[PDB]
Amino acid sequence: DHFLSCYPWFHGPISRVRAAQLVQLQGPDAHGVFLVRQSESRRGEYVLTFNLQGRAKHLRLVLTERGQCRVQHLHFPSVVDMLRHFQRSPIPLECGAACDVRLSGYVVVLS
Amino acid sequence: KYLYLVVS
Repeated sequence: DHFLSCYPWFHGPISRVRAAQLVQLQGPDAHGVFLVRQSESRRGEYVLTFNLQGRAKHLRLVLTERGQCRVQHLHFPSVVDMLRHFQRSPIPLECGAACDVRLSGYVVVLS
Repeated sequence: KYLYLVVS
């Protein structure tokens, strides 16, 4: 978790509620804004918290020892590459093209 | 609580 500290979108061990309010603060116009945080309920893991039409969603991220980022059926070399992928392709949800959501900006850590 | 991704 210390190695992700260089990135301005990594918030570390902030709470789910704090993270949800950070990305919801600007409302539905902030659709796509995200941050990354450590998971507070499944310690060792990480979470991508993003804004989806004003609502906060939480996607789990698993990091290998080598830094690879696994997101369920998706694998990426890094969380950065995971982020860049979702900036270009919609997060795959059941509603498909009806709920197109790509990552836009990010909440800068309050440091 | 946590979001589930779906494959085609």
